Amino acid sequence: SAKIDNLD
Amino acid sequence: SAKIDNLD
Amino acid sequence: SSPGIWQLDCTHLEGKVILVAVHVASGYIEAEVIPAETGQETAYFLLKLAGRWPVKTVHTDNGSNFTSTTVKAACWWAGIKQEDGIPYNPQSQGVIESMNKELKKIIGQVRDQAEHLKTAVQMAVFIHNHKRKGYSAGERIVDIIATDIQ
Amino acid sequence: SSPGIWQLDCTHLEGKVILVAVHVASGYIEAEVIPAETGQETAYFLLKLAGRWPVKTVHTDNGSNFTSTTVKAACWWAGIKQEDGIPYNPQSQGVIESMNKELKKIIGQVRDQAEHLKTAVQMAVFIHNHKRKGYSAGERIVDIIATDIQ
Ligand SMILES: [Cl-]
Ligand SMILES: [Cl-]
Repeated sequence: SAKIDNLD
Repeated sequence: SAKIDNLD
Repeated sequence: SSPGIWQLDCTHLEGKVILVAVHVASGYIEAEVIPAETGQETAYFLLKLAGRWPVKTVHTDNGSNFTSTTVKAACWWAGIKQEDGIPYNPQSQGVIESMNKELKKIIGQVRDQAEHLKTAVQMAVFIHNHKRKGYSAGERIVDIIATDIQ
Repeated sequence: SSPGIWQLDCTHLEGKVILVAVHVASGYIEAEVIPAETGQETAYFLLKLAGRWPVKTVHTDNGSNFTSTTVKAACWWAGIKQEDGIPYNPQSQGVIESMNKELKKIIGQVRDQAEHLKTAVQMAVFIHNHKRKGYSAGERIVDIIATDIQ
């Protein structure tokens, strides 16, 4: 989801 | 429980 | 502000609790997110901190963690002198407040790069410790302790 | 063996995974218990480490963490050079194995004082880092880094 911790 | 992390 | 003195501090965001330890002499910090402040959570955080830096004294953040037998057991195990957190020096009170406001400012600036608060808090620990104000807090803490060892 | 070089290491106990970071030049360690070794867990652990010490290079523990784009994203965020872990020097494999053996020995020695494995592992981090062999690993890491800053 475009987060460092959730690239998804 | 006589443990450092569970004094019970 | 000897090399071994640290202060605990508990602040809240997003309905969660951020527990912080501050090395008083340098302003270097370690922090974690927990769902609420309990003596078991506080005790485990101090066990973590004292395995990583030479923690001689901790001023606790409130009277419940000062009284907690779980926190006193961890400070016994790790060789820490557990102390109260009374600001006999009123500057103490103000320094902690403005650190909570700076960390919260930093968390806001990173908050959209992380899904979970705990990632944003560790981003904020990294930015705080590396900020040059000149040396950073991570530099000051190593200097201070190395000087003490020598 | 520069001041900023760390090695990751993953070992197993009690059906759980212990992830360790080793500062190569001193033997100082940080470690945590996680249910399994994923790129998201390894990435978060490296973000924690790099906010607390000046981590320039990490030799990853296996090729899945070297390939992981989540681990690469964290090493980008925190300014770490992510490297492979190939023991071009075979003394490497050996040093790591005997550290895992030492930690597991310590964990056994404390295991009955803790309900949860995570407490035992942080007790073992504390005993490893404070053991004199004469200076301790926690003394060596501060000296090395302070020498670097100066
Ligand atoms: Cl709370
Ligand atoms: Cl695994």
